[PDB]
Amino acid sequence: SQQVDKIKASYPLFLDQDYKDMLAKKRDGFEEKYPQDKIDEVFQWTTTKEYQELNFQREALTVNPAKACQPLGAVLCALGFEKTMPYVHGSQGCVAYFRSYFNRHFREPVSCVSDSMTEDAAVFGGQQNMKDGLQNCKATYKPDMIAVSTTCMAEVIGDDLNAFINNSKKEGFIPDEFPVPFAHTPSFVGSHVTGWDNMFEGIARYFTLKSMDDKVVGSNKKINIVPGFETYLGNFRVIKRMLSEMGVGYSLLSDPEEVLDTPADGQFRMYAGGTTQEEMKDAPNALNTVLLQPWHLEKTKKFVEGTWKHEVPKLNIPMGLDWTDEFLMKVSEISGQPIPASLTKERGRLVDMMTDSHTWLHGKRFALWGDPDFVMGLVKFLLELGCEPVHILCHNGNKRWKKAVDAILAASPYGKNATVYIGKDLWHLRSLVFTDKPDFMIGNSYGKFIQRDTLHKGKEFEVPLIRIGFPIFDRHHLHRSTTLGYEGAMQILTTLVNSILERLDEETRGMQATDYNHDLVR
Amino acid sequence: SQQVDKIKASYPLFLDQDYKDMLAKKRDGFEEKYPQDKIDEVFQWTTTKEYQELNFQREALTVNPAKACQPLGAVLCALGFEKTMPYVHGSQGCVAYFRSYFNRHFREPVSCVSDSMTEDAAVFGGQQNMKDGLQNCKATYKPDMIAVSTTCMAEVIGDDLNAFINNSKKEGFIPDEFPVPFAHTPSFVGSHVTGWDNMFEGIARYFTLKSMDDKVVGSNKKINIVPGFETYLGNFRVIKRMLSEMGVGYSLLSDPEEVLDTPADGQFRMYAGGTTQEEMKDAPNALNTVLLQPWHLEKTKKFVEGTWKHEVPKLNIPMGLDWTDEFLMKVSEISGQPIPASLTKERGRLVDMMTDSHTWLHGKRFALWGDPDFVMGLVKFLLELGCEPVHILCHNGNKRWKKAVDAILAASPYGKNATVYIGKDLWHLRSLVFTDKPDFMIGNSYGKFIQRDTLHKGKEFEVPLIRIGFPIFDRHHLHRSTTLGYEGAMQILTTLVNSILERLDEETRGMQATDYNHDLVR
Amino acid sequence: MSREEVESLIQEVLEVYPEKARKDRNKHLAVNDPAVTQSKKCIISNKKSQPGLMTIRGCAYAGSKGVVWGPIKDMIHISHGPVGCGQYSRAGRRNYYIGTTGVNAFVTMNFTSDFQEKDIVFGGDKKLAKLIDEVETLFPLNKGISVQSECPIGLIGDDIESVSKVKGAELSKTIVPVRCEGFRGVSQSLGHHIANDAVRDWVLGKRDEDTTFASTPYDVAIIGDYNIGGDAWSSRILLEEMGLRCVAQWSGDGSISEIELTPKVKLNLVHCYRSMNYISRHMEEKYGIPWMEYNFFGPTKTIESLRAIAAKFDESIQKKCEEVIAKYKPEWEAVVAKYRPRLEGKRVMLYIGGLRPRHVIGAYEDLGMEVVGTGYEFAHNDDYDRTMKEMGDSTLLYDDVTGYEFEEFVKRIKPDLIGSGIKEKFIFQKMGIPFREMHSWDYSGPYHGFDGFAIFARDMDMTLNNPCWKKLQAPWE
Ligand code: ICS
Ligand code: CLF
Ligand SMILES: [Fe+3]
Ligand SMILES: [Fe+3]
Repeated sequence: SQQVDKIKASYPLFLDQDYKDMLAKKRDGFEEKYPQDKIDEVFQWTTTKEYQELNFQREALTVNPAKACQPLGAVLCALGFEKTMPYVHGSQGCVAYFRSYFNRHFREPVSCVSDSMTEDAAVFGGQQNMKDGLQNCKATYKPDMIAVSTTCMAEVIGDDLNAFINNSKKEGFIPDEFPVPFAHTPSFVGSHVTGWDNMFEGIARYFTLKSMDDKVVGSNKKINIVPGFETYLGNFRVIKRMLSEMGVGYSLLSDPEEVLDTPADGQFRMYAGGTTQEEMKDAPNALNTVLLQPWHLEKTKKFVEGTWKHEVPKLNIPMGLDWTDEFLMKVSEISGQPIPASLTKERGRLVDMMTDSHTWLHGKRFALWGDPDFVMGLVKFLLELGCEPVHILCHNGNKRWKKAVDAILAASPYGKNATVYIGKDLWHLRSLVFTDKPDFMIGNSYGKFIQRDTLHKGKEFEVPLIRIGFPIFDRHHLHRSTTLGYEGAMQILTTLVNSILERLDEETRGMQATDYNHDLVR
Repeated sequence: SQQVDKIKASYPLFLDQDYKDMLAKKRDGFEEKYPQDKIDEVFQWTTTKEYQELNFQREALTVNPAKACQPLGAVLCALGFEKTMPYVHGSQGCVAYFRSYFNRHFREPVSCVSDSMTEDAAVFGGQQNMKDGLQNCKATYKPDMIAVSTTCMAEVIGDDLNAFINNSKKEGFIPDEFPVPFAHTPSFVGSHVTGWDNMFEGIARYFTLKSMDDKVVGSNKKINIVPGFETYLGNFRVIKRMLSEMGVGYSLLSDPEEVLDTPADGQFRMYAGGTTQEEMKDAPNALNTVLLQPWHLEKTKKFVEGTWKHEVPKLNIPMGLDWTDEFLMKVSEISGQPIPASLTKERGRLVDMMTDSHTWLHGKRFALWGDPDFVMGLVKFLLELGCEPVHILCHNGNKRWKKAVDAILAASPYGKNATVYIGKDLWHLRSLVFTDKPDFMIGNSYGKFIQRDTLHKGKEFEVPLIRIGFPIFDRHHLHRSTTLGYEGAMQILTTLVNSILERLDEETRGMQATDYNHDLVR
Repeated sequence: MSREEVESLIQEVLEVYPEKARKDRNKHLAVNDPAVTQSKKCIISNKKSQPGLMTIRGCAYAGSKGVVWGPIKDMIHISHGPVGCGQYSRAGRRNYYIGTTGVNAFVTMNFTSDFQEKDIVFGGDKKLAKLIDEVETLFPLNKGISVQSECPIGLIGDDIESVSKVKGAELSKTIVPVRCEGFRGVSQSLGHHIANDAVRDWVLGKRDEDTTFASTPYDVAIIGDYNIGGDAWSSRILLEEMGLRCVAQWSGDGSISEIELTPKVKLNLVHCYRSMNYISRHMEEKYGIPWMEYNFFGPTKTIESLRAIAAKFDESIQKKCEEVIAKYKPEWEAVVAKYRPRLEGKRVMLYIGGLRPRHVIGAYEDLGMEVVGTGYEFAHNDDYDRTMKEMGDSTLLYDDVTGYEFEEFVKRIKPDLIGSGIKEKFIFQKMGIPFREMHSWDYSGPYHGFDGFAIFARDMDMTLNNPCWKKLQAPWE
C-alpha cells in the first residue's frame, strides 16, 4: 500500500508487514534455505583466522578483484587528445562495459566505438571489420584522429593492427594522411594502467619515431608531463596551476579534463580540449619529460629515453609534502625557474593544517588499496601524518614496487606494523580487516561491502570506508577533487580528520551512556 | 586499568566495568537522582506538541541562542585592515572570549586588545584606561592603526570614545597623526553582524568624511566590495578570483584573508595582508560600491549613499545560480567589462552537477538557521535544487528580512511548506524538528545536541546535522571552504548530496534486513 | 509530425553514412503503422551492428551472466577468463535479493579465474578444477556453481563441459557450464538463449522423479522478472493477494530450489518474453505447463493482467482478483489525480533493450503522456510485432540505433522526456532534455504493480518538472 502524500521507494516500502510476511512465506515454503544458526556459524567462521589461512592459500580463484583490463586504460588515454575517437578493435560488449564504467564514475558522456567483431570475424580475421569501422567512424563522428586498442578476442587470434590499418589506408577507406595510432592491449597481461601506458607509447611512437632527424633537446624550452591513468580532474588542474605559477612552459600530454567536465548549456560536445597533434609532434624538443606515475609508465619511459634522448628524472608521484617538494625542485632545476612565494605559502599552510590535526591523526591504523603509484603516495602521506598503515594492498603490483614500498615503510617508525600485499583481492582484505582490525579503510566504492560485513559482526568491529580512488559509484562529484600536490594533500588531510571526528561523534551520541565525550570543540 | 599496547582516552575508558560500578554507586548513593522512568516520561513530554506550544509561548527566557554580540563582529571587521590591532574598550574577559571563539573556529591566532576596565572605571570613567591602553598597544605591537570598539560595560556607563581619543592625542599618549577609528558596539542591540557594520562604518567615516572635496566618482575606475561578516576564507578568494577573471579593478575593503591563513614557516606573523589606508582613502573615487550581504550593512549603505555619493545596487548575496548571475551582470554593467567565457563554463558545470544530483536532491526537507543573508542564500539555493525548506530560523533577523524571505518562498512551489522564524533560539528548533521532522539540518556545531536528542528519541527520528555556517568547532578546516558564487554552489551541492547518500548507506547496511537497497551505484 | 516528415527526417539523418552503412541502417528505421501485423514488412531486426557506429548493444556474456544466471542468489557464478567482464558487470544491475552476502548469497560478489598469458597458452581446465575446489572449500553454503565463459575460453577450446561433469559427479554438486562468449551472436539475446539452454540441460530436470512436493491447483511461477528494485516482490504481493501460490521466481531473488520446483506448477506467468520464451516453450512442450504473458506496468495493464490470470482458474480466484482490484483502485486513482495534471500532454522518446520499450507505454498513457518514438536494442521481429499495436500513428521505430541517429532524431523531435540507459543519460542531459534511466529506474523503484505506479509517477514528475532544466542558458547569452 502507498500513501500519495508520502510515497515510499523500495526502502522502506519492503519493510512493511505485508511484504515481510510474503518474503517469509516465500522463503520458508520454497527457498530451501539453510537454517539461520548455520548461517551465523558460517559467518563467524569466515571472520576467523583459520579461514584467513585458507583464504591466503588460494591459487586459482580470485574473489572481488581490485583491477580492470587494459583497453579501459587505453580508452582513457585516447580520450585526452584533441578530437580523438577511442577505437577498440574487438567485441562491442567490451566497449559497452567501458562506457558504463566511465559514465558511472565521471557522470559524463564517454565516446568510444568498436568494430563489432563476430564469430566469422574471429575465424577469418578482422580486416574487413577494421576497414568498415574506420570508414564509418570517420564519416559519422568526424574525428581528427582515431586511436585503436584491442580486446582479448583479437589479441588471442593475433590480429595485425599495423597491417590492417595500412591496408585500410591503401584501399581508400581512410585518407593516407589521417592519423590512426594503434596499440596492443592484451587483457590477460597487466591491468588498465598497462593499457594506458601501451596506448600512450603507441601514440608517441606514431607521431615521433619517423621524424627525429630535425629534433634537438631543449629547442622549445618546455617540460613534458605524462600524468598516466588519472581519474581526478583536480590533479590535472593542480599540476597545470603549479607549473603556471612557477612560470614554466609545459606540454601536458593526454589531458582529458576538458572532455570530462563539459558544461551543460544546451549543446552536446563530443570533443573538448585535449592534447593537440602539434604538441606531440614537438614533444622531443622539450628539455625533459617528467612522469607523474612512473610505476605504470615503464614502456613510455623506455621509449622516451631511447628515442627522444630525454633524461627522465627518478621522481615519485607528487603526493604529500616531501614528494611535492622533490617534484617542484626537479622542475625548477630542469627549467631554471625559481619556486615562487605562492607555493611556499601553500606549503606553509599545509604544514599548519598538519600541525592542527596531528593530535587526531596520530596512531590511526589504515588499510588501503588501489593503483601502485597512488597507493605508495597515500602510504607516504600517511607516514608524514603520523598514521600507521597496517594492510597495503595492490592487486596490480609487482615485486619491485613492493620492495620500494617496503623501503619507504622501513625508513619510518610508523611502518613497523605494515605489510604489503601484491596479487591479492578484496576478499583477502576483508579477512585482514577481520583478523587485524584497522581504524579505517581508504579505497574505492567496493569497500562498502567490507564495511557491511564488519558491521554485521558488530558495531565495535565496524571498519568505516573513506572513499579515495577509482572507481567511486555511490557518491556524487568526488571525481572533481584533487589528489596531487599541496592542494590534494590538504583535501586528503581534511577528509581523513573529518572522517575520524565523524566516527567519534557517532560513537559518543548515546545519551546518559556515552555522551560525556560528545564535546562541542574537537 | 590501562593496557600499554592499547591506551584508552576518556571514551571508552569510562565504559569499563570498574568505572561503571563506581558511577552507579555514586548515583545511587549521593546524587538523589530522579527515577529513570520519570526521566523518560519528561523527555517524551518534551518531544510533544504541547511542549512546543509552551516553548513558543516564551518571551522572557532564551535557551541556546544562535547569535553573538557586537564587539565580536567589530573585531572581525578590524582584523581585515593592514597592520590594524582590534582595540576593545572595556573588560578583558570579553576579549578573552572573542579570541577563544575565533581561535576555535579558525585554528589560527587572533590578536585583540583591551584597556582592562575595572570597577574604578565604573566609578570614574575609562579616560586613563583609554590613554594607557593606546600608548601601550602602540609601543608594543607597532600597529599602523588602532580600531576601538566598546563592550557593554563601557556603553552602559556612557563612555565618550571621541573625547577620550582626542584627549589621548592631545596629551602625547599617541601621535596626533596616528589613525584611531572608533565605533560604538552596544551588546544589547543587534548581534555580531551589527558590530561588523558599525566598525566598518566608523573606519570608513574616519578615513573619508572630511576629505570629500577632491573626490570624483569613477576616477580610479574601480568597484568597491564590502563583504560583511564572513567566516569562510573561500568566499574572499572566490570574490577576488571572479573579479580578477572578469577584468574588473576592485577594492576589497576589510579583507581578513591573509591574517587568518598565515603559513607555518617557523615564525609568527601578527599582521598579514589586509586593506591598506590608501585604498580606504581612495574608496570614494570608485565607480560604485557593492555590499555582498546587504541585510547587515544598512549603516554602511546609508553612509556610502549619503557621503560617497555611490548608487549602491539592490543586490542579494551572490549565493546560488540566480544571484551569482545577477551579481555578475551588475558588476559587468558598472565596470563595462563583458563576462568571460570561463565563468560561463563554470556556470554550465554547476548546472551539469545540478542535473546529475537532482534525483537525490528532490523532495528533501531541510531545517536551517544562521545569519540573515547566509540563510536567505541557502534558502534560494535549496529552492533551485528542488528541496523544500521547512524550518527557517534566524535569531538576529527582523520583520523586513522575514517579508523578503516570504516573498522568495512564495516565488517557488517548493516553499509551500516553509515557515520563517525570527527571534527564536535552538530550543525552538529542537521542538520544531521533533514536531515536524525534517530530513536534515543545516547549521553550525550547536545542532549536534539536537541530533543527539533526536537519536535519543529513536533512530527513525534522527535528523542528521549538515555543518554549514558559523561557528564550526567539531570539524577541522571547514573554514577554508566557499559558499559564494558558482564554486561555493558546487561545494554546497556536493556536501548535500553526499550527506543524503551517506544517510541512505547507513540506513541500508543491515544484512538480510535492509541490505537489498545497499546499491554499489547511486 | 506528419508521416511524410518522419521519413524525411530519417533520410536526412541517414544521408551522412557511407553507402553500405546507409543501406544497412535504412532497414532498421520505420514509421509505425498499427494496422500492419507483420513487422518484417516495415522494420528489420536481429542483425549484426555496423562497425564503428557507436552501438549501445552488449555481448552474450552480459545477456547470460548479468541477466539470467546472475540474479540467482544461492549459486556461485564464475567469470571464467580475464578479469574485466566480471569487474565491469559487478553489482551494476539492481536485481534485488534477500540473503547474507558472502555466506549463502553471492549476487553482488565477483568470482573470476583471472586468466593470465600462461592460462591462454597452456589452458584453463586444471585452473578451473582448482578454482572449483577452492570455491567449495571457502564457500561451503553455496547450492551450485555456474561457469560463465568469456571470449578467450571459446577461442582456445577450453573443455569446461568435462571439467564441470567430473567435478559435479565427484563433489555431488550442480556445476552448470555456460558458453556465453561475447563474440557469439550480435547482442544479449543469444546470451539469453544460451543461459536458457544451460538451465534446461543442467538444472531444470533435476527433480523429474521427485514426488515429495505437494502441488495445489493455484501454483504459478513468475518467469522473466528480475526484481529491479523489488518489482518481482511487488508483482508477487498482488499475485498472492489473489489466492495464487507462487513457487518460483526467474530469476530475481530466485533460488536453485525454485528453478527445480518450477516443473510442478500449473501456469507460467512470463513477464519478459524475450529472455525466457525458450524455456517457457520447453516447459510447455515437455511438462504440459501453459504459459502466458502478463504486464504489471501501470494500473490499466495491471488490472487487465490480473483479470486474464484469474480467468485461468475457478471462481474463487476471480473473486479474489475483484477484491484486490477494488482495494487498490483508490490509491492509483489518487496517484493519477495528483500527477496527471503535471504530466498531461508531454511527449516521451524511449530506447531500451528487449522488453520495456513496449511494456511501459501503458503507464505513460495512464499519466497522460504520449510516446512519440520507441526503440529496441536487440529485440526480434515478434517483439516489434507486439510493439506496432501499442504505438500510435506516425511514430518512429528504430532498432540498434546509433548515438548519431538518436542525437539527431531527438534534435528534430524535441521530446519532453527521454528514457534510455546510462550511455545516453548525460548526452541528453547536457542537451537540456529531462532524462530517466529506464533500466535501473534511476536507482529508484520498484515500478511494477500498484505500489510501483506511485513511485513511477513521482519520478516522472520530479525529473520532468525540475527547475534545473530552465537554467541551462546564461542570462547574458
Ligand atoms: S531481461 Fe533484458 S536492457 Fe528482459 S537484457 Fe536488459 S531487466 Fe532491459 S528492456 Mo537493461 S530484455 Fe530485462 C532487460 Fe529487458 S538488463 Fe533489463 S532493463 S526486461
Ligand atoms: S565481448 Fe563480453 S565483455 Fe567483452 S571480453 Fe568478451 S565476454 Fe567480456 Fe572482458 S576482460 Fe576486458 S571486458 Fe572484453 S577486453 Fe576481455
Ligand atoms: Fe555530468
Ligand atoms: Fe592553523
